[PDB]
Amino acid sequence: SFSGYLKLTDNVYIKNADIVEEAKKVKPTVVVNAANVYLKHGGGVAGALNKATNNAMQVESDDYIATNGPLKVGGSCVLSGHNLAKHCLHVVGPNVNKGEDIQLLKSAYENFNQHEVLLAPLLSAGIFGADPIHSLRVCVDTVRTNVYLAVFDKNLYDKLVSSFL
Ligand SMILES: COc1ccc(NC(=O)Nc2cccs2)cn1
Repeated sequence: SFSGYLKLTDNVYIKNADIVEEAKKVKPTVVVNAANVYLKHGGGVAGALNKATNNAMQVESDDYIATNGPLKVGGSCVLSGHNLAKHCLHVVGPNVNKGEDIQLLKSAYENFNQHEVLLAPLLSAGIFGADPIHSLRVCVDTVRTNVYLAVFDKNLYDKLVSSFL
């Protein structure tokens, strides 16, 4: 199972790790993707998870979008986890760099509550432009299910742990 995670709360754990490498090792039931509404997995966690699936995630996502249209900011969809997980929960956190509403971050994390356990990144952090300390705070105050957070950046990981209230 998940190893080397620091316990933050009863249900939130954190580790300085590459979510692609964590997913290939654990093969969790659910890996969360930091998706956009179009499921265009270009960069950040999305680009990395998609590249690990040899673009199979993007092919499946384009078929999903062709059928269903775009997701909502704060929304999600469950697709295959390919070689990474049983399922991938594609969750759209607000992208502050695209001028999206930061209040939608709590709605985005609510999607995690539909799954007992998840391997996940911090939503809206990194290239999405939100403050990762705020994202972790919203995560621990919103998610009630077991969430194993993988934070790629070591310095950010240390900052998150040392400032956690
Ligand atoms: C948040 O941005 C990222 C970017 C990259 C990553 N992981 C990777 O790229 N992993 C790779 C495995 C093998 C070859 S490259 C995670 N997070």
